[PDB]
Amino acid sequence: ENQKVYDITIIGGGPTGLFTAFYGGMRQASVKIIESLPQLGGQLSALYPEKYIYDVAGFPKVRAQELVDNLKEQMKKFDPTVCLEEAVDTLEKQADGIFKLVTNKQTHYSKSVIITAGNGAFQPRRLELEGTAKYEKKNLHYFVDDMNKFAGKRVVVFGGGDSAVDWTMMLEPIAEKVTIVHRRDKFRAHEHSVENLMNSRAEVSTPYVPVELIGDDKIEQVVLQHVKTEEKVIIDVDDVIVNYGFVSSLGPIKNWGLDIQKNSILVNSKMETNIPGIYAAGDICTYEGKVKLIACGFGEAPTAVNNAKAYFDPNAKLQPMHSSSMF
Amino acid sequence: NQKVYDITIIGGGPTGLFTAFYGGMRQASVKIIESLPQLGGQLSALYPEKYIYDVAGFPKVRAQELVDNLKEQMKKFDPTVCLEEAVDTLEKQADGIFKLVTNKQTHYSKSVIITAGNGAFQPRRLELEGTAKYEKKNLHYFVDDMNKFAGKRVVVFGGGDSAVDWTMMLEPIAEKVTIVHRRDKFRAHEHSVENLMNSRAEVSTPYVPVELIGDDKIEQVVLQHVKTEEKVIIDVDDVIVNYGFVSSLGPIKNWGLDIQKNSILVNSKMETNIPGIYAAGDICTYEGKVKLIACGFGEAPTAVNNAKAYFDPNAKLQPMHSSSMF
Ligand SMILES: Cc1cc2nc3c(=O)[nH]c(=O)nc-3n(C[C@H](O)[C@H](O)[C@H](O)COP(=O)(O)OP(=O)(O)OC[C@H]3O[C@@H](n4cnc5c(N)ncnc54)[C@H](O)[C@@H]3O)c2cc1C
Ligand SMILES: Cc1cc2nc3c(=O)[nH]c(=O)nc-3n(C[C@H](O)[C@H](O)[C@H](O)COP(=O)(O)OP(=O)(O)OC[C@H]3O[C@@H](n4cnc5c(N)ncnc54)[C@H](O)[C@@H]3O)c2cc1C
Ligand code: NA
Ligand code: NA
Repeated sequence: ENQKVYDITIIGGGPTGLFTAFYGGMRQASVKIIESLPQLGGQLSALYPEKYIYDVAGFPKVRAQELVDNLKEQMKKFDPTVCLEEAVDTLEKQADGIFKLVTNKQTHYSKSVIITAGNGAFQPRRLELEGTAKYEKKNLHYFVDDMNKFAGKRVVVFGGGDSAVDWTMMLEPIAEKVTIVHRRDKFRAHEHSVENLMNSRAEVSTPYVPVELIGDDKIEQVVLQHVKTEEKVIIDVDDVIVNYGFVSSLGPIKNWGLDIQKNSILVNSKMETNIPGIYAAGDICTYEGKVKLIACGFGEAPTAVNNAKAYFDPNAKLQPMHSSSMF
Repeated sequence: NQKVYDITIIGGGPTGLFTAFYGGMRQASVKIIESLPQLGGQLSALYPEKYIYDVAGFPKVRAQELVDNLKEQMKKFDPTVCLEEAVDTLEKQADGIFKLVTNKQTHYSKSVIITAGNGAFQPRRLELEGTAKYEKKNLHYFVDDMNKFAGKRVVVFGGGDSAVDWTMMLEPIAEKVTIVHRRDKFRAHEHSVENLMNSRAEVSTPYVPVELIGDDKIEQVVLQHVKTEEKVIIDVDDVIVNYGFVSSLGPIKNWGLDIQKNSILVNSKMETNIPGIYAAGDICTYEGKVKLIACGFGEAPTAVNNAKAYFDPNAKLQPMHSSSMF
């Protein structure tokens, strides 16, 4: 890329966007996936990677994350450009019909856009304390990418979920001290992971809620409050890590000039929105009879690709070659 | 039965199989009616050995193995499967129930989802003027149990992989088996042809059958060399044709449906022009429609859920997550 006009840009790397990316390869289009999170997989990877799915055609029983791995494998053949940690904010048609898409990182350009944004861009749930916002460019963390930057550091983890415990286990042998804070004594996690949390050098502050962060520019202390007694505890830290889960909402998608009803983008049977060049597929799209199912999003995706391919490549046919004759 | 089913499915291809599974997920009584004595549609009939690359979640899957997965997925709710039946008439009766007549029996249904592809599959027929009268006897297009040919004299017509395969299966079973093809080069796997030559199988090449002889059962077969036009005659107990499969819409065009270029026109609820009748898969069309197995997989639950809302108005269009049905 740089300055490069792609053919098909996909907003959303959930399962629908992954299969959209694959089928863009089947039609020889230059393909981009733009995804809000630093991982692909949408609801499947973020909100339930361990559940079994029973209604994808041809899988009597498949685990959610292994379906996403299958999908990433299937597309690996045409190597689409994946742009993680980017949330599309503005989307406009410029004077010559090309789309300009602006994220928090950069500008992208595209001949057609297939929005597969599901229930909207995923963000980690924000910490609800009025001071916090100023710390995000410093030592308040919602992701634990490069874990070794916490070697010999004092670190606190807010959250009582399965994901929160696991990040604690990962940090206890890395950090000088690690502490986990949750408002009830029962953690919402696996018995073996709680047992391993209990039996380690990680301090477990329950039933408390954080009530204050102290620091001029970097966080330096955290104030906790017992939920029953109202007594307080103070902790010195080098880094604070929030893990309250994920949230999603349409957000800026409602400012792109699209026809939207009950948080769904309206499409016709070509997966076309009201703006020539823009398509939608998967949980975010709707039409008469639409059913929010993964098998249905997998059918909408090649319809959108094949119709978009006919929109930007006037010398191409709507029907693709049999895949059994291409490899 | 006399039983009026909720969902009767015409066609046991990949689309119909998944349609049937999803009818179980919505707790409708479900029947599949299929022409062949096997499920799998185009996948099982026409290319059961090729690899498919563009079904979601399978980077590379063998066509017959995808069909086996689908049948596995379907056994969970045990739909009533009716093989070797081709639906010939389809009528809405006075009370709104659908009557379907096959070559075997009559069926009734509240709703019908046509997943018929390019039409009913039949074996490509032997093109000779007598023939048809022998089909109730010893002219064979299907072989359930190969051991019914033990110690019999058998001739096999065909030059394809399946013809060679049925011949190799008969070689230790039959007193004598002969295979007939109009060219010397068989259109079959080079290695399997080698086994044929090095076996007790007689290879009558390059010949064409030109006459079947017999009062009621076939008793002899007359062959003709393709270059010299000399003739050979062979005594037989059974004749087995293996020329492949053929398909056409046939009676589907006599059901009052809106049809365009061999496709049933549907809207986005998979509805045809007749309330109570739906279509999904290769046989249905609409603006932007693409003939792909994944698209048939997405059209299938659309048709089920919209049909569930049609025949059970006190039930919801959207079902909860699949993780709570197991
Ligand atoms: C607990 C649970 C169980 C479920 N079980 C089943 C089941 O058994 N069967 C079934 O069929 N369905 C099931 N579903 C629903 C299924 O997950 C959805 O049908 C499917 O995940 C939607 O896929 P998608 O790609 O359309 O959307 P998503 O999975 O939501 O992916 C959209 C992606 O786009 C990203 N994104 C959005 N906006 C932007 C933006 N502006 N810029 C960049 N990225 C953006 C999001 O962060 C996300 O990663 C379940 C859902 C849940 C929550
Ligand atoms: C060689 C070849 C390779 C292909 N490769 C691919 C590929 O890689 N990817 C892809 O997506 N698609 C591929 N396709 C297309 C794919 O096979 C079709 O999309 C798919 O088979 C459609 O499934 P279906 O169940 O809708 O129809 P079908 O598979 O045609 O099944 C319809 C069934 O209905 C039965 N039937 C019809 N009429 C009646 C009746 N009146 N009564 C009773 N039974 C009836 C038939 O006997 C048949 O079993 C290929 C097709 C061919 C021929
Ligand atoms: Na401990
Ligand atoms: Na079918």
